[PDB]
Amino acid sequence: MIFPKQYPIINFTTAGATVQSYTNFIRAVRGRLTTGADVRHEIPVLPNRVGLPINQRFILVELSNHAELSVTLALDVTNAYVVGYRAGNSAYFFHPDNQEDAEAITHLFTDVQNRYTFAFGGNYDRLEQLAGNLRENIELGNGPLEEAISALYYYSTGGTQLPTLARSFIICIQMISEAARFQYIEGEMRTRIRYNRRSAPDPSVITLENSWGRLSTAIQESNQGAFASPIQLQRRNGSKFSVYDVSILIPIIALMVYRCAPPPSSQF
Repeated sequence: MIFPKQYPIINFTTAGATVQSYTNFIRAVRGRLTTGADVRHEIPVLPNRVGLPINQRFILVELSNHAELSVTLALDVTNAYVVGYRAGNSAYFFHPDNQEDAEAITHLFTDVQNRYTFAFGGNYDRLEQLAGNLRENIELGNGPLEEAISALYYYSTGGTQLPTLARSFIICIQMISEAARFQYIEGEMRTRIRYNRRSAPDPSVITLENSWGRLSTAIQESNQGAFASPIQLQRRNGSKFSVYDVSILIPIIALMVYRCAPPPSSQF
């Protein structure tokens, strides 16, 4: 009947969004996923999945449109990714990847009449085959979120269509999970919101997204800054360059996934 703790809700509206709303929303989202300090070569690490108790596990994110229809996205605090959403009176969850998440997800919107888990998961790789379009060709900006939100909401009432429902999670994930993971991808999105542009991510956005767990291991294993071996990254035009060091990435990456552990901390 009622229940084992409420999760933080952070709000954003695309209604009169500016570079300010957007920034203020992503720093509130960065702030609720990291409990301040497991800070490793200046970059924060997000909570380990192992003794993290269900009531500390998610964050809820309300997204509302000009024309007052809203969606509630659930983010997993341990890797900042979208696990599912609620619109109306029904809730949709992506297909979990394991038994422990299958059951953290039963805690999530337990007060909704109707609850469905997709046969499919939320990784970009399955979701691009559903949308019919690679991330490289799907446009980002404020207009794409206004639209993403109406589409995740009419999926409830049956206004449906999978190509379009998977199109809109690709956009909600990058405009939120990914702008929060990287200071770089939040600047790409506010450049689109300042100037009223909608555009697809270029190749520096896409490799950064694909590399967020490789950079996280690389940085946790660094011999106090130096990467055990170089990571190849990409420029907006497609070129490949390597990073040998954490330095150059402190302005670029905001949050890291936990891959391994300290012994003292030296950070006080």
